[PDB]
Amino acid sequence: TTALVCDNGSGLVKAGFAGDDAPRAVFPSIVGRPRHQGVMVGMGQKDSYVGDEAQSKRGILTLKYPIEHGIITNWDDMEKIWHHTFYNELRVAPEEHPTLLTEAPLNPKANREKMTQIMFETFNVPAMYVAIQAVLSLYASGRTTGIVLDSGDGVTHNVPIYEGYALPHAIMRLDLAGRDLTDYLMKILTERGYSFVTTAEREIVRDIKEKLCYVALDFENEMATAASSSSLEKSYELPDGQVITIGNERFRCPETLFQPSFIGMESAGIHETTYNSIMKCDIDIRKDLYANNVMSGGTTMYPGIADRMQKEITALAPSTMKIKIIAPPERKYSVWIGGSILASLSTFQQMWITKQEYDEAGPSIVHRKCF
Amino acid sequence: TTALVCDNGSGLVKAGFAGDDAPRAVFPSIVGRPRHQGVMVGMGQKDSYVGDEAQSKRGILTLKYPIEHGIITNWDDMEKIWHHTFYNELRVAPEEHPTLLTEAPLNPKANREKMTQIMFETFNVPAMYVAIQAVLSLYASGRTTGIVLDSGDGVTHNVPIYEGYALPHAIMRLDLAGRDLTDYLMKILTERGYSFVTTAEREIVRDIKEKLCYVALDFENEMATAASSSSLEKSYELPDGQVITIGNERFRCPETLFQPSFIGMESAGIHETTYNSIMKCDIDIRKDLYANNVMSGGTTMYPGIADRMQKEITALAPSTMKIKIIAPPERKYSVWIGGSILASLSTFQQMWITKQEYDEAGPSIVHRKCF
Amino acid sequence: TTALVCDNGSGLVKAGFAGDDAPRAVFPSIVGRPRHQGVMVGMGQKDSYVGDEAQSKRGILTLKYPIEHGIITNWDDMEKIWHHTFYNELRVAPEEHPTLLTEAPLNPKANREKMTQIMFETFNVPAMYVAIQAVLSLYASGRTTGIVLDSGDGVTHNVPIYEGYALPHAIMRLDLAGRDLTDYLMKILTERGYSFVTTAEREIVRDIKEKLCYVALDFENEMATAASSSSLEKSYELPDGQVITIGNERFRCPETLFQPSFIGMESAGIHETTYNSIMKCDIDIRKDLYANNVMSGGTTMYPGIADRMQKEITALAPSTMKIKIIAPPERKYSVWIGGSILASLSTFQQMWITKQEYDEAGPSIVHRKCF
Amino acid sequence: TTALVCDNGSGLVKAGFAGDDAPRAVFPSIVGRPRHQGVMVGMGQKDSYVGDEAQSKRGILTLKYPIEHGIITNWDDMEKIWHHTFYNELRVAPEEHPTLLTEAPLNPKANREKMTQIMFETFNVPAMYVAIQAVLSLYASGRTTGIVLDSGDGVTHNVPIYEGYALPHAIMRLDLAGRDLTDYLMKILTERGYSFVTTAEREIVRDIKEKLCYVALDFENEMATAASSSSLEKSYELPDGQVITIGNERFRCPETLFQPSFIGMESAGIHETTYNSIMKCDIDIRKDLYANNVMSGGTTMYPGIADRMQKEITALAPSTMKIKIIAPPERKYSVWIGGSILASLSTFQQMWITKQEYDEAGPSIVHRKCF
Amino acid sequence: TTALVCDNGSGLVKAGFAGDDAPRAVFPSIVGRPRHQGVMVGMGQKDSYVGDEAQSKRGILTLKYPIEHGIITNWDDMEKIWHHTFYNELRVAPEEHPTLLTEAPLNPKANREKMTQIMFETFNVPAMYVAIQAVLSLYASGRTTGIVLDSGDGVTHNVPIYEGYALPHAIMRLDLAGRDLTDYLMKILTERGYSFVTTAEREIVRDIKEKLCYVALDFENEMATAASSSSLEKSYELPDGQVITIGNERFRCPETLFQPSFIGMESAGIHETTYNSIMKCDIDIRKDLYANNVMSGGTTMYPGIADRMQKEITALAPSTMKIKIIAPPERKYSVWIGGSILASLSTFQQMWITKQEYDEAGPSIVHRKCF
Amino acid sequence: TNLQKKSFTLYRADNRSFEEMQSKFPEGFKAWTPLDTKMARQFASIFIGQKDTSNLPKETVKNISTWGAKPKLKDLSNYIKYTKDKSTVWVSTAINTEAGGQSSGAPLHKIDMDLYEFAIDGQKLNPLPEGRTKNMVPSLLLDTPQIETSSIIALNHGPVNDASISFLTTIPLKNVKPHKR
Ligand SMILES: NC(=O)c1cccnc1
Ligand SMILES: [Mg+2]
Ligand SMILES: [Mg+2]
Ligand SMILES: [Mg+2]
Repeated sequence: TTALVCDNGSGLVKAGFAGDDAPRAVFPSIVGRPRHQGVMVGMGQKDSYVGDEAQSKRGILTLKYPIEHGIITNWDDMEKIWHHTFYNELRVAPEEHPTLLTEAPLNPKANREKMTQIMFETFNVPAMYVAIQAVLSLYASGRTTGIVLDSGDGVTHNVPIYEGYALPHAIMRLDLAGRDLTDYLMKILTERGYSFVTTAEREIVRDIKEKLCYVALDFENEMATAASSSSLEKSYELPDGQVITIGNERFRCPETLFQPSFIGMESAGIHETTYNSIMKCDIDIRKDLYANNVMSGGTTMYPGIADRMQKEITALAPSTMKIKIIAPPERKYSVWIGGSILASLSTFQQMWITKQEYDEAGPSIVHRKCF
Repeated sequence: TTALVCDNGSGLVKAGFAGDDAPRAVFPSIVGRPRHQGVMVGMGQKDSYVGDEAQSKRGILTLKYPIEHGIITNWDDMEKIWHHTFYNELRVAPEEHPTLLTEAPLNPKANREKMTQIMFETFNVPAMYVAIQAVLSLYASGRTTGIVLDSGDGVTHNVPIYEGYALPHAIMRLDLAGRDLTDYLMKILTERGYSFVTTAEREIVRDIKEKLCYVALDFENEMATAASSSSLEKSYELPDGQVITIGNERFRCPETLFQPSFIGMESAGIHETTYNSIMKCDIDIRKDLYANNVMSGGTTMYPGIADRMQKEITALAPSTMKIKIIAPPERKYSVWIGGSILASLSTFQQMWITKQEYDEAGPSIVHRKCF
Repeated sequence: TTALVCDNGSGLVKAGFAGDDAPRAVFPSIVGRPRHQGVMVGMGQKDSYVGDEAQSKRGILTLKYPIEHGIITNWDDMEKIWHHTFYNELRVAPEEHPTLLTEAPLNPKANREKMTQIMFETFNVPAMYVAIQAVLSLYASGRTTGIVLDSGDGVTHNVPIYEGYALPHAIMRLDLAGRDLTDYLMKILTERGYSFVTTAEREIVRDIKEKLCYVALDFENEMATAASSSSLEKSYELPDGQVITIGNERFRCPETLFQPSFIGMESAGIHETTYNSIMKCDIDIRKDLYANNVMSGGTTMYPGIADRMQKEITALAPSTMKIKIIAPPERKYSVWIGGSILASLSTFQQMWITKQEYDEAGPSIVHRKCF
Repeated sequence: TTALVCDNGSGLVKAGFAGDDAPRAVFPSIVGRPRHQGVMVGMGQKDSYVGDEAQSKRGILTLKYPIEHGIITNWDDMEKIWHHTFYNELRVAPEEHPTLLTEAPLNPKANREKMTQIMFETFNVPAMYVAIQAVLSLYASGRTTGIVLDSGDGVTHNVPIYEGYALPHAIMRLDLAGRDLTDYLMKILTERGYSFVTTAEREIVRDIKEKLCYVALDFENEMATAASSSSLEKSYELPDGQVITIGNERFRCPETLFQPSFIGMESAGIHETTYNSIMKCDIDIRKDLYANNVMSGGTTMYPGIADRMQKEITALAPSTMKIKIIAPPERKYSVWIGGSILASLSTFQQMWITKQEYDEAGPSIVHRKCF
Repeated sequence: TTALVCDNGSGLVKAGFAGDDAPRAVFPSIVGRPRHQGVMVGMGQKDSYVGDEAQSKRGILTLKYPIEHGIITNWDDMEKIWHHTFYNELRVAPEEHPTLLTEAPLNPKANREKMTQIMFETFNVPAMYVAIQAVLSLYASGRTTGIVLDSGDGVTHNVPIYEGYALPHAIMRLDLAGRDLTDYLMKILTERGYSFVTTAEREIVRDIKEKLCYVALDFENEMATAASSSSLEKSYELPDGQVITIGNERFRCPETLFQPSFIGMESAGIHETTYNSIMKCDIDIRKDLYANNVMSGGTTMYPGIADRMQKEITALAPSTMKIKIIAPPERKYSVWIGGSILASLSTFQQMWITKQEYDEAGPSIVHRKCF
Repeated sequence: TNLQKKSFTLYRADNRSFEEMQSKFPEGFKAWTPLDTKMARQFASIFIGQKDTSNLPKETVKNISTWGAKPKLKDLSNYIKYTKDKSTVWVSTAINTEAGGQSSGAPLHKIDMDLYEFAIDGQKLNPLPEGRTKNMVPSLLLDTPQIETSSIIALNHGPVNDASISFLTTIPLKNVKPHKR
């Protein structure tokens, strides 16, 4: 009777049972196949590897992401991810329970049609529902009027909601994400002159990004100090025991979020978009949303980013008005946690769409449930 | 059904029955004919003598090796060895049983075609298989991962293997081998002033080389000590009862392996190539290969060789990382022993290339099966 | 002595001599400055680019419109537009002639204050007149009782006039325009899933809008037919040779003007406002305006728009009375055409305000002449 | 007064005077020191030999390149190269003239710091400029919009340029170069079975590659034909008068550039990168870059490469769009030729950075001007 | 001040002053003691007789050489030769001058240690240098790249030298010499049946060899012609007035050098070794050594030997490459002539090792200075 | 005609560091996709025969399908040695701290066991008071004098010294202690 909560993420994929408060599994959403023949008899090699296996065997292997931004390009590998997820990770059979699936706030209808068809036909689930990530994130703090900012491995997007109403005209999208920071960070490490190329090296870069890097409180004064002072520099050790040193790059990466012009992206730094989406609100609401503002997803995890957001929007000064940020801890999990709570509610027993009803209606009704 | 295992080695040839764990015969792979007429009537002399026959008649005789490095140079004399092997030592007919043959990791395609063609047409065998010598060695240590190091009577070569995949590009070959160490040993004994010339005299030296000689833990301090102290000195007695004395020379031989420049060879000392082959690997695997390292073949048998190797790679210090060496006993036999295990395995019943299939395909299919 | 005729448009700017019947130049009202450093020596790059050159260089550049709805936001760049117009486009010097300048029917006094001040101080004109587009539009057919509709890139507005007397209270303005249709068209293009973002793509959007799109006579029946049938669809190819296909969107765009609630705009659909402006007249004057009512400007270009306007106000049925629209060709040019005809007339010699009189009076005398 | 134009290349180094149209000297960038004691009295042997002298004495010697892709590892030998270049090749004193220096498009700052510091302190030059190879190549044909492909002895890299603006983000680098092709050709000739080891043989290999080898127009048909017919084979004679014959290798080598997977390199074949780099541009420019395409550097010299490049990128078919290749003669010199033309231009009198200004500023001003 | 140059030879001993171009003394390297009583009272008979004196008394005497092949066997009697040389042969006192001494290219350390010790302690010379015959021979034509062949009464050896660098590994030695030809000619003359026994007759053999004997261009055609015709035969008259005739014997001796197997020796004929030493050279230099090749010493004196050398190396055909021989007249003297020329040079003032340094260092420095 | 038991000491080096391993596992060390003890007894029984049924993860069914002929023990030993991914259904153990794996920084854990040991012709399991573990045939180890108890099934293959043992059955903390790296 416990429904199932399942997440689609350009970096990480999360699967849940109703009443859990921590995700039962999280693993890198990666599918890999072997670059070389293999030679020892009876080794029993697989066709392909997924999740942690691909990290363990990483050197011999070539790596794909089945996701782009919010697009998907390789439906069978995506299916193999789900297959591995349920059978090995959850060890629960899929027919037992209805299923819940998540999408970024603006994505082309064909993806949801594919997911619907596949979920009913392959896994014989009783019923299926599709849900919009900003709302589930908002449930993490439940405020009945909310403005939401999300930035994940592949998308940054905005939705203001008031009294439970979103405003379609206010929907704003920016495709700046961790992938861009990783490419930029490869170019800045090229400044010192270490080699990094091919996906295996790309994952080591991602680890360094997550451990060492941090936001500047002012780019210009901090970098001027760093030009004089060693104290900023940090040193780090590769799996090969080769050792690395970092300077201006440590702050220089997050600065991208505040100035896309560093990467030639053009849609303004994230605060400027946030302010513009508020500007598309009615003249009354603006104050009410400056008062409280909500942030989610792995890119936000960095230390101090809210402080710079606050100072920048204060300097933008939409008015002489108080400014605040809601940046709760453990933020990355929150989208799943919220999905679990809302999945618990009684009304979803209204919302679960049966296979029989899907056959009666066809797919289009499944889109019709919302935007 | 009991396969038969037969080996080609620039110095010694070993013969086995599948499922044995020790070879029934070992003999020098040498072909010999008498240097003088012979005079007693009816003595019933053969045309030629091969293997063990050559030691008894050694003074009267002239000697060829049919093997050079990784090449066969004299197909009719080479053929004479195989002929002698089955009938006299094993006394088994070739059609009865399948046969197993071994090759160095990189050799021009023409050698395998002749070996293949001769085995079917001359010996009418039911089946024949060809296998790559570095790989079989790993079976005798039986670990999932390990860099293989081989140095035999005629070739030195490297192959890293990880989790059952070889990496064709990291394979390295060096033409430094027991023959050159023996030629070098002739010149240092020339310092004392004994005459040694022609192959028969050349082989007597090899016994001294195999018995007395040993590796120095430091070349410079040991040689300075040996100049002062007699205790290193050793004295030795020939089959003619003439007696021989040795000083600094006892260590000077192994030093060749670490500094080819003493002999004017240039391709670096074996650790430096070994280090280079790991460095030519991907940045992840490097840690895992320091973890396990495998040595094989008669040249490795010398005392203390492993100790000097460790200090060299430690001195290269690819990192502050643990380094270890696996130098198991019976190292010389290990290359044959692995062949016995592999012949037993079930899966080979797929791999055996039939005479009928070879007649259908022709030769070209036999190389394509591997490198 | 030949005066000069000048037009202000958020998209296009038109410059004229009295007695032409087609404007000598029209170009997109756009100003651009370079986004990138530049590297080639001697390239002699400008500070900035304007009009068609900016369309030619569109990719390298970031783009502004200096006018909004009826407001100027960057007086020096606006001046640079005029500067380019007089010297390059017209090749006539401005001091030579009196000048005619245009404002939308309700805009804050400061715009006329600036145009007056700048035109006198910078261009040293002999005398000046300022003229209001609704009246000039009405002159296109000279009918003595009229209500008029124009809609351009930034504003849509209506004016009834009777027998040469304006009704100050009946003038109505609505800021719903092609820019908003452009935003709607971008969101519907996201429905199919093509990416379109940033100004360079935005101009392609405007072109696609002008060619492909057309009006539905009823939205519900049209959409029910289009959901079934491909036959409506048309396919079109970008400057990149990438290719695009369009469906329901083709009718779906124009319909927005009649139901602003689709975009979260709130002010009622435009026909209802036109009728509302009619309602404060007497039932006879109302009658005479229902019998004939005149429409102009690029929004009118759509196919079938007269049919939908007629049927919508007919269903509104202010009475059982005939209603008609006069939408003659070259309709877009008509505001200028009227300006030229009226510029020819004798009476204008009264209307020209001399520079000397402006210096004596200041601007307010220039305001006093009208609204 | 005649400034100087000087080139750094992993294979060849070129030195020029402004207004020349052919480089006055070009020689292999090689430094060598003796492997043996030397024995003849009074022979007056040098420490080292450089360029052609090192080629003449090639057999006795062991050889280094002081360059790695785009990196210097041995500053004193590189300095010895420059010393020989100025005094011997040009026979002009260095203080006389300002100086022009070249770098691959992305290399660690330390190279420009050393070149600046050393050139000022050792050669006491009046003024200096540093220049980026893609731009100088483009000047060779002067087209104001160009996309450029270069592959030299040590690096392959791409730069799109439009109307004189570079786009720093679209720049792509690939570390596949002639050195790797030479290693691959050594392994395949070992496949046939000729011996090749040690650097002296390596230069003979490079010669053989330059003469015999050519690109295949289709790999599969060519190799299937070569398997049948002897007629493809060609024979060539070494300095030793030993003679060599080549078969499949002739096409099999260049194929590496289109399939790095043959050598285990992974970053895709160069056409796929070129296409990706255009795709990473804005949607307008793409047509214009398919419109014009420019090739430079020794790797392009191969016969037929333009035809295969054209058909492969056409086969990607970003659209039904025209595709073109600019393969002008004297392509190798073009990187120098452009430097000479640009050195002639008047504007450089601004660009020359004086030694005095460098002492005032320190190094950072010389870097700040660009990457 | 004129130093002295002195040579040690199993057959001939040569003593020289710098600047001579012909040796001041040459005498048979022979020491003799009486085999019989002697009868006249007071005759004051010596212990021993040497050189021509020993030839004069040859009949009464039994004969020793104090050297073999390289090796001294009787240091006190050898000293007696030197003592006789200094006082009697040159009539100059030995202490007067520094001294130059010659050794075959590979001989046991004890010879140089004893010669150094004895010459310094007994004759108290001021300074000393020791020199290696291949090098001195090369000076005879001064060519900077050379391969050298010497064959004397007790040793035959080869050295390639290029541009003043020795190649320690390519040095090859063969102990096949004129004494062995003397034994061979003694056995075939015993076949015909003349008596030849005891050293005096051996000296007669040496004389007969020098006058009568000559080289065959092919042994088989020579033997077929000589078997038919007497005309080959030549006749010679002994000191006993006995008279001698020679047939096949005339050619059969020199032919032995091309086929040692005639005497049952195995180490190949000397040309075959020279060729082997070339093949043991680096692959580049080999052409240049075919380009220049140098022959010296009494075995070369034979008529026609260069032609047979040419045909042998051509038939080996290392390539279709030019081969040449330098066979200058007065070849026998050349090793001394070169020693005198090199002795004149200024730089030698470095090379002379003083007696004082010998006392400080001990002997080992004298070996250490070179091979 | 005898019962005797012999006792063996074993090391594991594992990223489940002892304090965490013992915290998360109440149940000690286990395979990724473990069989039932009942199924593992069936699997071990297949080497005798009675192979007419399969109930276990299909990948292993493919492996046993490969080994159609009787002497399954060799191919089983090889397959368990080289296969290494999550699919594996066993745990593998090293006697000498020389483990062919991370073997560094990994802590080491020490386990003690008492067992009966067997060498197999293909149809019987036969007493080995002398252990015969130098000859490079495999060896098979059982908790009890017959297959039924199936509480541990473990086999030993390799050289005498560099020997390795692998288990189709849970190794609980009850057996296991922290040990000296
Ligand atoms: N972690 C270990 O001790 C180990 C032993 C044998 C095989 N695999 C792992
Ligand atoms: Mg308008
Ligand atoms: Mg170059
Ligand atoms: Mg001599």
